[PDB]
Amino acid sequence: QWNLVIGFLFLTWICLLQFAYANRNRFLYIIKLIFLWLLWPVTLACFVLAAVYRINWITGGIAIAMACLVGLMWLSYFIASFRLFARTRSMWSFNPETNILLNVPLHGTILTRPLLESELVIGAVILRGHLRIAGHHLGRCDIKDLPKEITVATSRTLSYYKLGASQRVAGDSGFAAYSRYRIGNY
Amino acid sequence: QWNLVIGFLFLTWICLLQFAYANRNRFLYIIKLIFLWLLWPVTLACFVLAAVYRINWITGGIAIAMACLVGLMWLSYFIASFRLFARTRSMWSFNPETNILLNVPLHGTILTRPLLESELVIGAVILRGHLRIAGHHLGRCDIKDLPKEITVATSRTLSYYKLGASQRVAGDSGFAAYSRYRIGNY
Amino acid sequence: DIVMTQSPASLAVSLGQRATISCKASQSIDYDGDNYMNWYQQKPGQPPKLLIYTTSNLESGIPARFSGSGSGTDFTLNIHPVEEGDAATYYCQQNNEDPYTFGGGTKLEIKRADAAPTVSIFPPSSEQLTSGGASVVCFLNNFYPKDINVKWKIDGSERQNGVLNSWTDQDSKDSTYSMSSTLTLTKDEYERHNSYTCEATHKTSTSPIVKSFNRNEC
Amino acid sequence: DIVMTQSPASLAVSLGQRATISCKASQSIDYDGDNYMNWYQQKPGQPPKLLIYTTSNLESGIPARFSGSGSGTDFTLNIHPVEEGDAATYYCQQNNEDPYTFGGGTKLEIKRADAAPTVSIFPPSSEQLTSGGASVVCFLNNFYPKDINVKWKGVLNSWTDQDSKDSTYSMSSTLTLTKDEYERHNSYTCEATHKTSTSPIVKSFNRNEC
Amino acid sequence: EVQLQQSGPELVKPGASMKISCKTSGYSFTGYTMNWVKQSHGKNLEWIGLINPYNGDTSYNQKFKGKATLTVDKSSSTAYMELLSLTSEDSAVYYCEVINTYWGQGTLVTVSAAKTTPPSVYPLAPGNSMVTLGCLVKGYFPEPVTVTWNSGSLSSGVHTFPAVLQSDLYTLSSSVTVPSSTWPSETVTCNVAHPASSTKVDKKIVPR
Amino acid sequence: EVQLQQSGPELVKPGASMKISCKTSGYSFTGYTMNWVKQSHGKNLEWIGLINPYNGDTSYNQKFKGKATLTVDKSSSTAYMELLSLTSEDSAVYYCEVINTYWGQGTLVTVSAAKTTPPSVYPLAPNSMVTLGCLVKGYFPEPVTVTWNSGSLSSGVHTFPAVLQSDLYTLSSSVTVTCNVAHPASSTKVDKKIVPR
Ligand SMILES: C[C@H]1Cn2ncc(C(=O)Nc3cccc(C#N)c3)c2C(=O)N1c1ccc(C(F)(F)c2ccccc2)cc1
Ligand SMILES: C[C@H]1Cn2ncc(C(=O)Nc3cccc(C#N)c3)c2C(=O)N1c1ccc(C(F)(F)c2ccccc2)cc1
Repeated sequence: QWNLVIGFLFLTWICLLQFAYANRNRFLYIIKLIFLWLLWPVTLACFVLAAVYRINWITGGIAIAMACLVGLMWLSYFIASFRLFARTRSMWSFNPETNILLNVPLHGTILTRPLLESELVIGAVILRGHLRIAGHHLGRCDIKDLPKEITVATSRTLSYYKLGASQRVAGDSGFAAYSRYRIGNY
Repeated sequence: QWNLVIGFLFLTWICLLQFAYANRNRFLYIIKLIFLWLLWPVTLACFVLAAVYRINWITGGIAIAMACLVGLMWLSYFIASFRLFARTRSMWSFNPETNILLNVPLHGTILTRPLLESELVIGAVILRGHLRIAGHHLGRCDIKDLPKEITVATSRTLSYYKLGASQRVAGDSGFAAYSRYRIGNY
Repeated sequence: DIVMTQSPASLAVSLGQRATISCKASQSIDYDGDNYMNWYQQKPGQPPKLLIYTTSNLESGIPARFSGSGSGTDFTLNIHPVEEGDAATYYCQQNNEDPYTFGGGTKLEIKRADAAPTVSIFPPSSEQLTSGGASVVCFLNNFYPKDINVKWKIDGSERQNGVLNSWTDQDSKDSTYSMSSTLTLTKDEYERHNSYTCEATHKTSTSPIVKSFNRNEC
Repeated sequence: DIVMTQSPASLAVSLGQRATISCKASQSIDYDGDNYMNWYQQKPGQPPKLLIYTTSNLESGIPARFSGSGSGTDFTLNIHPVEEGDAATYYCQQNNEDPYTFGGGTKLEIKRADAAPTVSIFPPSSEQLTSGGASVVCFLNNFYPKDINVKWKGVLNSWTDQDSKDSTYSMSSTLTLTKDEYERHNSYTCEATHKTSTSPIVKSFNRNEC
Repeated sequence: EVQLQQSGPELVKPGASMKISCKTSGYSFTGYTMNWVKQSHGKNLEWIGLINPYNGDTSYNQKFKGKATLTVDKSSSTAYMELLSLTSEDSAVYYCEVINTYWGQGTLVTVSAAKTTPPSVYPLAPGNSMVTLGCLVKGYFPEPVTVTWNSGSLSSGVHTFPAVLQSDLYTLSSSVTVPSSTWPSETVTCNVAHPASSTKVDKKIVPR
Repeated sequence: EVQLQQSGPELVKPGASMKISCKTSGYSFTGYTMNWVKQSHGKNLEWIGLINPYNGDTSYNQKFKGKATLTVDKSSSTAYMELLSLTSEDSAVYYCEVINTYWGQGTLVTVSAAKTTPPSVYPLAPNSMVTLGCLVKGYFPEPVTVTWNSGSLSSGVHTFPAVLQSDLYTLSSSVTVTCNVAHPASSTKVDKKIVPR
């Protein structure tokens, strides 16, 4: 039967699962988030198209349950993201990865990035004058760091983080940590 | 045409690309590494059987150049792993992600983990008595941890890391950093 | 509605000894698995100073003689090597809910050896002669403990009407006190008296210290 | 072949003044985009003590008076508020390549106001007299500078290292000879010439002083 | 070096309103939270609210709502808490803070329907190698009055006693101690600086 | 809390072999790399090599290849650097260290051919201060420890470096009383007392 194009899709599985780590270039991260977002409705439409064209009755076996589940699990996450956007109008709340945001007050501007999980201690490494707090490339900085950053969820829980202690390594590199000190419920 | 099974394949692009990273669960990480390793043999055989069955001449236009590429790359990425195993015999060098290892001398034994990149400064957080150095869950430890660790490449490189300074947070949490101090070429 | 009650109202500790303050929570200030609690020190004439910001984690630049501890609803602050430079008031805050409630406060007093009050008396200045009222002032400097009585004697007997008193706060170097006593009276009453005396009786030294002067001491 | 040359042979600084040591590499100790350099201190009768372990970031427990710097092939160690307890020898090491080479050494002496020795004499003892020899001893304590002259009116001299509490030098002189030659003289004299005075300080004894 | 500078002591008639300033320096104005605290009737503290300079987002407590209003001016980096419908129980000291570590100087607010009376300064003369002399400030309103001694004459050994409210008037006294070898050999002067009346008296002590 | 204790001074004949111990304590013996360093002829330092206590993995510098062989004994947590075919050029002090911060104490090695003669201890005896002396003469090999009143009078002891003269070291001490002399590699412990004259 058909073996070429179906095999070629397996090569994409090595493009993924190996390059999903991409957090160095911001453009790559944005393109990956966009790909993960626009792929959510595409996979639903194909399931419904397979379900409507009744063949061998398998379209009503698992092909109607699959589409229904992938729709009911999409609606809830979209409304949760809408709630997070309503709390903080940051436009990052519609990412398909997580519903926790991190705000970092750099020089004159505030940078918002998605956060996988909110914890008590957050690290910061400034290798060769290139700040990277939570694995996120935040730009170019030095040891002049901001002594207060913020983590925003949607169900209350505005967490304020304070600069613990910063050390300098090898001239221009460094390390620092932020520890939580205040919680404010919406 | 065929819509059900191929659409069901698009669901795997959300299970992967979203859950594929250096997650805390070591069993899941080993499972992901095993899946990544088992992937490569398939594409060779699949392309072999897609090119031998000459149909519409497409089996020679692209089914042999891509197969040759994916066959010649596997040999290099296998011989490099065998060289790294020759340097250090730890069985972790065969992972298809990276050829850099991190050795951490915990209580009694030594723990080896893959390392994406060797850097000058390495952080560590001990949230709620759960050590995690480079994003890898190393088990349960305290603030009284090891003052020397190593990073092993294969290109005649062994880097020694020395404990810079450790701080305690909220009773049983804390953070620490390691800075490189010696390089030894094999 | 999480009113916090620290109930040492005042506390006396000698040099070197250890002092503890026992601010306690109301119900459940332990959210997210950790207890948030701030400890403040405030000296007269200055804004509060942060010492410890989550039950622990003494602030940068603060000497390690301060230690915070506790859990559940009971929290404590400890100063083990009590020096002479800390005679402030200490507060506790929760940092957990919408009303960030403070504690009542606990004034830390330093115990020391006794001393005798240096006594001085002053006559009414010639500038206020035209004003029509006279004010005689008595100063008692560098004494301990705080409690001390002062009597204003006129024409032999005593006077207890129109006398005002003021104490300073405990010193930051000698841990001793000062006091000012003012007797203010209309000049008509000043005409009909000749001898004025300020006597200071301390807890010790049963014989009071007397300083007196006449009207004709010009 | 990465021989490393710190060539201030010796230093003499006063209290509070800046102290500088200028170890320099050979060609290319700059691997991985950064320079690795350890600075060591060694006092007499003790193993070396690490101060700075990568061109910077001094080791924990070390006073901040020591600072390391440099790049390329030029590296420097600075001690700004020179105390009286820093009279050791300082070394530089690379920590970069297959052999890890050390420096040469730089003995740091601290300058102090002048002083005069306290000369003392010691005659031979009967225990050595019965054996068949004699050895007269002269002791000089707490003088400065080290360069002083001692004369006897077959000698061996020994110098103490600079003290770590008051920064002075002591000295011992011994004159050993057969007892028969010891019986040929009656008066012995130990004289010391120092730059602090214009005339020698003389301590003499005689065989009748017993 | 984060620094916060407040407006200064003010007297407000009952029923009026007041605006307090917390001008900041040493950091980018947007990024912190600028809590406001009130210390009243001695040594008990209360929390008023907070506000995010980047974009609004004020937050009060259920006790000071409708009484305090916080604004922000990003151009000049100032905060503008304002009180409304002031009464007798609204006199306190108001602080502004950022990360609970950097505080303002404080702002005494006096809410009373009374006149502003300038102080009257009188000297004291003594009419062992240690002699004390001072000056008495009487009949002034309202707090505060800053008293010093010749701006450098024996900065140590000075004792200023807290004022006592005596029939809608204040009385304070300051004393200094000098060796017997400097008086009357040198000149010692005490000066008061009442801000609420915009005056600076300067009277020296003569012997008698 | 990391501590390393070496073996002690030894005198060996030329052409023989030698073994040195670096017993460690205060940490988990496996994990640190255990460098070895040699300081000779005064104040110049060298490098011998390193060994991984986990699984062999020794690395020397070519100058000392075939001269030293690093060994490890896991059971007692000891390191066993050993020298072969010794020569008079091998008299030095050998240190063992881990992370360039924790060093040993030093092992003085004397390579020659002479008997370990015992020292001869003599007293010395003769104002605002009084100075009293003690002399040690004619011993071999180094070192020897001189103490006053068993650790007392530690406020003015001035010991002097031993000077070689016809293969017999000599030193002196002064205090400003008992002179206790301890010679390790001769089983000699001589004590003397000073008397007024
Ligand atoms: C785990 C959870 C974490 N998580 N937090 C927040 C969100 C979220 O906001 N998702 C989202 C999705 C799409 C559009 C938007 C917007 N705007 C937002 C998510 C999320 O997507 N999660 C999630 C769930 C399931 C899966 C699955 F791949 F495993 C899967 C797929 C289909 C059927 C069953 C299982 C993979 C990931
Ligand atoms: C980039 C590089 C980093 N990298 N470091 C080390 C290794 C490695 O040891 N790989 C390996 C692979 C398999 C078996 C073994 C063993 N034993 C070892 C690797 C590696 O695999 N890399 C790598 C290359 C290509 C891809 C691709 F997915 F993009 C891809 C796939 C097929 C055709 C073309 C492109 C994804 C990743």
